[PDB]
Amino acid sequence: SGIALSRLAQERKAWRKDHPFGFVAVPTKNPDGTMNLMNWECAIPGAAGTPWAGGLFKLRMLFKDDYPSSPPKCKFEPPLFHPNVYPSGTVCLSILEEDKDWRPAITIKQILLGIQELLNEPNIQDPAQAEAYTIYCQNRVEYEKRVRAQAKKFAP
Ligand SMILES: CCOC(=O)CCc1ccc(-c2ccccc2O)c(O)c1
Repeated sequence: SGIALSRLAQERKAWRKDHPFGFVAVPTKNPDGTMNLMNWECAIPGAAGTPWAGGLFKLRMLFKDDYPSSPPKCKFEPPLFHPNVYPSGTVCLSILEEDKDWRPAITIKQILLGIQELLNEPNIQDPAQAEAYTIYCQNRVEYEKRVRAQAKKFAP
């Protein structure tokens, strides 16, 4: 898709000039070794001073041929403990749904900062996984304990 590929080249240029420290976003390769702009491997650092601190959380960003009409699918690989991340790893966030708050102008940097913000501030209104949501509601201390253990597990 020429439209998607043109926009994704624009995103790649912008990202290299200006990206938040400690974040990673890199296109993958096709089986012939050429660049695949439709599939990016990314990493989000936990914010300092939070239970997420010290972790580097890997996620894949998958673009459909009609991007930027549609948002990319964002999937933590491996899946994470968080009330708004599905057991599959897929992130549940309003800016990542075409019918909700997605706008074609939204950039990869804005998506990744949006997901980082979500990590430290769950949305109790759209629970995506039972366990993390239930613990968040029932025992915030236990929740943060689980988050810190996870951050340690994913230290780079
Ligand atoms: C992407 C090149 O590797 C680095 O920049 C180190 C940080 C990193 C960033 C992303 C990934 C990753 C993310 C999603 C899916 C598979 C991966 O390997 C990973 O394994 C490692």
